[PDB]
Amino acid sequence: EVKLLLLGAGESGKSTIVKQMKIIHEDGYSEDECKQYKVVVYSNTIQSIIAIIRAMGRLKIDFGEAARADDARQLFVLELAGVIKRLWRDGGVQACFSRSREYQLNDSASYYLNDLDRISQSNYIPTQQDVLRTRVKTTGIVETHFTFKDLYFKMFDVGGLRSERKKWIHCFEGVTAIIFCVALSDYDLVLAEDEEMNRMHESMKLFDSICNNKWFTETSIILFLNKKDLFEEKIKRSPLTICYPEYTGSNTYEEAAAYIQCQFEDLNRRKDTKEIYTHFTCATDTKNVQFVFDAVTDVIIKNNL
Amino acid sequence: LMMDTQFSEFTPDITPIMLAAHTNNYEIIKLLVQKRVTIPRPHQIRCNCVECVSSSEVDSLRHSR
Amino acid sequence: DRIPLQIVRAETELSAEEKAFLNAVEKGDYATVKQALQEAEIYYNVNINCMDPLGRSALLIAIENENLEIMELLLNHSVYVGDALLYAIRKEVVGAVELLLSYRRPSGEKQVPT
Ligand SMILES: Nc1nc2c(ncn2[C@@H]2O[C@H](COP(=O)(O)OP(=O)(O)OP(=O)(O)O)[C@@H](O)[C@H]2O)c(=O)[nH]1
Ligand SMILES: [Zn+2]
Repeated sequence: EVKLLLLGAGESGKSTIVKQMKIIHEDGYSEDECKQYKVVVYSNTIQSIIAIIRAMGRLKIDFGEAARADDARQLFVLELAGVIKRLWRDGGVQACFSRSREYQLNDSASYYLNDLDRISQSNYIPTQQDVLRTRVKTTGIVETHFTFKDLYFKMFDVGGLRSERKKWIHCFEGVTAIIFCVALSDYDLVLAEDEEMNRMHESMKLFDSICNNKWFTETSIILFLNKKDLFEEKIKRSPLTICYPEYTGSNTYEEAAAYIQCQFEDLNRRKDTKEIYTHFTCATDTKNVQFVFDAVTDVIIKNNL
Repeated sequence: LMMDTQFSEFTPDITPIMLAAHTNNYEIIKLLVQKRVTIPRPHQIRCNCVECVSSSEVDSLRHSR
Repeated sequence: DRIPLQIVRAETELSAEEKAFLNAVEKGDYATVKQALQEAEIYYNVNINCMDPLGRSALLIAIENENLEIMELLLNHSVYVGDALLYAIRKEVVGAVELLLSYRRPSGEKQVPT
């Protein structure tokens, strides 16, 4: 038996790792299970374009074309596919999209919006990647059972937000391993529950709590520096100094990623006693998560000999 | 400083750890021990080495205290 | 000849945040404790049931200092209530023993924290 906790702040990738434990270790989502996510894909798409439009007021951004004003009114009341397309391709809308760190926008927004033709067909069935990309908040615990290398994994997914903290204390008993997820792409983002709080500082202070807690003295601490794909893209246009004003390295994936790893690993106040097992991950990439989780399992076996 | 080490209520052989042990207070003793402090080891009662004999002969009161 | 003095039975040293929390408890400041309990719920910074080396707890120190509002706030934020009634009885104070007797049943949800 292995008790495994998926921890981390809101939107860090926890439940996406949980989706991967289905497909990687099992037959995975059925066409019928995929079909159940259609309304979520639609909602995520609609809510994302609404969020961008709404932000254009806060940001003092006009539509590229006046005709989009009526499309925006139509969008709020709601042909829908046409309206979303025209808005998304507008230059004002795109200027706002480019500045999404100044508001709250789902990571999968452009994924879906760029695939609007496909997802809007009457016969649309979400693909497995479409499912992995969905955003559904996780409130309460999500204990699921899986068996890897013949280990009986008892896996606990929990809410990452600060409102969901109350559930965390009940699950702390007998934890073999924690996978602590950190969205690499959050250095320049603010919390949805606190827009004067940077997301990466929030993830540090929790990791300071979770790594140094006396409950997890013998627990294997695994750090997933997640959303590596989004980070690779973002780092070329948003400087790391937003998060770490002292950083004098390059705004390149390898250097900036390495620096973040160092900042998190430095939070370990028992370095001559305890390892952190760090992996760079893309939680939506099945091949990557399978490889990383295999490695993680080996660490857990080796640490329970 | 000249002429102000005239009066001390404590004898010069008193180190802080010895006085903390004399007062028998747990917190002060713990704080002093945490800072790498030592106490000299007394010799055997039936000692006839050169330093014990010389110290007893020169100043017996200081040695006994 | 330099008898070595060292702590041969060393307890686990308190964290700095824990030291600040119990120093605030023994100080008697009501305002400082509440932000610590909210941040210990949210950020999990301070274990409320921590133990200074001289055999005392935050609820138990509040028992010795006989302050009842810090008692009420701590036990509202779910301190381990067991074995504290004996210290209140030995303190021979009516208010503390009445408060711990009255709030043994605060409509307890999800049993006790581990
Ligand atoms: N492309 C990509 N998308 C990711 C990655 N990690 C997370 N996402 C997406 O971003 C969102 C975050 O994933 P979630 O599973 O909701 O994150 P979480 O930490 O479980 O969120 P909570 O429910 O708040 O705990 C989802 O829409 C995911 O599909 C990643 O590495 N790559
Ligand atoms: Zn001698």
